[PDB]
Amino acid sequence: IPGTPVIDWADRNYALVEINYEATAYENLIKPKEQVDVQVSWNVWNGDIGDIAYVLFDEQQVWKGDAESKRATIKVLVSGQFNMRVKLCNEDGCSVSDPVLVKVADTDGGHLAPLEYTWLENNKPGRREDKIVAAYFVEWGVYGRNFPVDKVPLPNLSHLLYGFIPICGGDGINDALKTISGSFESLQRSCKGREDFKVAIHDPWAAVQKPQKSVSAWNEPYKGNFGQLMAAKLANPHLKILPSIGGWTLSDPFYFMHDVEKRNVFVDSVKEFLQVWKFFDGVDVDWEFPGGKGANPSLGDAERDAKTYILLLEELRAMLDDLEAQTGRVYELTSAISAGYDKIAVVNYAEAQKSLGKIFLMSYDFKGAWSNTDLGYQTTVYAPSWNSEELYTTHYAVDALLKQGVDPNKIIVGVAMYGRGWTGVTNYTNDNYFSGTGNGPVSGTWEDGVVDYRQIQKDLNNYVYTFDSAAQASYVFDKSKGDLISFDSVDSVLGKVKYVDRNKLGGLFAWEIDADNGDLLNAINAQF
Ligand SMILES: CC(=S)N[C@H]1[C@H](O[C@@H]2[C@H](O)[C@H]3N[C@@H](C)S[C@H]3O[C@@H]2CO)O[C@H](CO)[C@@H](O)[C@@H]1O
Ligand SMILES: CC(=O)N[C@@H]1[C@@H](O)[C@H](O)[C@@H](CO)O[C@H]1O
Ligand SMILES: CC(=O)N[C@@H]1[C@@H](O)[C@H](O)[C@@H](CO)O[C@H]1O
Ligand SMILES: CC(=O)N[C@@H]1[C@@H](O)[C@H](O)[C@@H](CO)O[C@H]1O
Ligand SMILES: [Cl-]
Repeated sequence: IPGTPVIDWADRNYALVEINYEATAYENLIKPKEQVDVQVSWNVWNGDIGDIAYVLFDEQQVWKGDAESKRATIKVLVSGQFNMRVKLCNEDGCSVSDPVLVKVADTDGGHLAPLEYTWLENNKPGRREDKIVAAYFVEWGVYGRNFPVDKVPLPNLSHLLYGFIPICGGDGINDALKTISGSFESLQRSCKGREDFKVAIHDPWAAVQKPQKSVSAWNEPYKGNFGQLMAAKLANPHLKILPSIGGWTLSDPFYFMHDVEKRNVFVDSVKEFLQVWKFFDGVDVDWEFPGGKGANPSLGDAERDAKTYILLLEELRAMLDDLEAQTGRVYELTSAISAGYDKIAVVNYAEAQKSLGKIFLMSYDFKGAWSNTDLGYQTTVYAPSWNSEELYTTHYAVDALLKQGVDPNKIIVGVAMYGRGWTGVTNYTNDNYFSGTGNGPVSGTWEDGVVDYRQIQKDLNNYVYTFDSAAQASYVFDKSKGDLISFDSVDSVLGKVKYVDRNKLGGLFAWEIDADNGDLLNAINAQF
């Protein structure tokens, strides 16, 4: 037999998409690869080098050539781990080297181990399987909120909506980000060298760079939120993850997509974003809002956005159909819309529903601390008891879609895992505190005027709970400091379940998943 081969030592951790953990811009953050080249070299002891040389990736041939070269380069196209051996053969016999393990990494998670969700707080099995149970995961939730992916109750979720995927752009294209200090500049340095109207990542640190659970290794190819979501889909194979493009602050570049086809600069970037990051399962368009009303009041055009919103979905659906035939997968195209009738009337969803698979009806933020005069329910199914035709309700918004011809199976009702409130509510009659006028926003968890549902339960004995069984809404009041907060309790959410049940609505989605302590998500998945 030929000499025993000894594979020389080298790093055999390969990645089909390299990640530069020192970069800030998106174009220098990632390095997608056509292929990866597994290199192997060896030396020969105990005899000659043999006549022919083989390389084995499971005791099955993957390479052959000259044994004099003592080197082999193997093209690998798919991720995975395998043992590589060098097998020198000749007329006598064959010698087999000691195996080494090679790792080929890719965003499909083939190199990762399942990241199972350990049940925290009050979350308990199981999941509502015949209805859509979605939730929004915030990208910035790993900082002060301290809520990484390993805390997300994925076993009780059918969709995990990652918000938000930004659109590159400077002055005039993302002025809404200037409302938040440092948020606009973070997008500029993330789009360095990348020019406008292309998708990117707002913060590459928390997304793919920040060390987290099950992705804390020093040579970890993918960390952050993206790395955990790869391993999470293995522990939760039912789970489907969608990238949310836009949001409240990142919706400004949508208004400009009436032009030539910066849409293509958008869509073609979306098509590469989904094959670079394979753990996503479609696209979610969160244009807020078609026809103005957004974070930037300067933008808006009634029947320009109404057609642009249609053309955007038609071309995205056609682009996803190409991915479906090229990858063999199914890709979804969803969109979150406002629950305001004055805003639903702008877009004709009878035409949009043939490109959208589901519609996330944002049935919240009806009332807020932005107006001390217009006090009311932030989220509710029906009209309040003290005002029996508020048109900003979940019921009126659902019927508004139905009148247009929207299928009820495609309608997803929004659950608010938080609460907006006012402080120092004064000048009111009776014991109804919504007829009065507040004096400023209530003290909030992370932002004043908004309180997470979890903190509401902690401070529950500082308020007086009240459920409006006519409107299917809840609120709390504290006469000491005049704190009146409207939110979604277990009662109101359970009322939303039956409104979804045999009005034949698709399901429920919530914002945001980190603010729940297990009560709200369990009520969504209640089997009746
Ligand atoms: C108090 C909070 S959480 N405000 C964040 C805000 O608005 C979100 C969200 O962007 C908007 N899009 C749908 C998915 S839900 C709908 O309402 C939510 C809260 O009202 O979004 C911006 C970023 O766009 C955050 O900076 C705010 O903290
Ligand atoms: C970046 C890295 O992890 N490099 C190598 C790895 O390829 C190898 O599998 C391991 C043990 O052989 O030793 C590491 O130093
Ligand atoms: C990307 C991921 O994590 N898992 C996908 C899965 O969603 C898909 O159904 C399947 C079909 O090819 O391919 C896997 O790689
Ligand atoms: C400064 C501020 O809080 N603005 C809020 C925003 O947070 C919220 O997402 C949106 C809902 O439509 O309503 C705006 O008025
Ligand atoms: Cl390579």
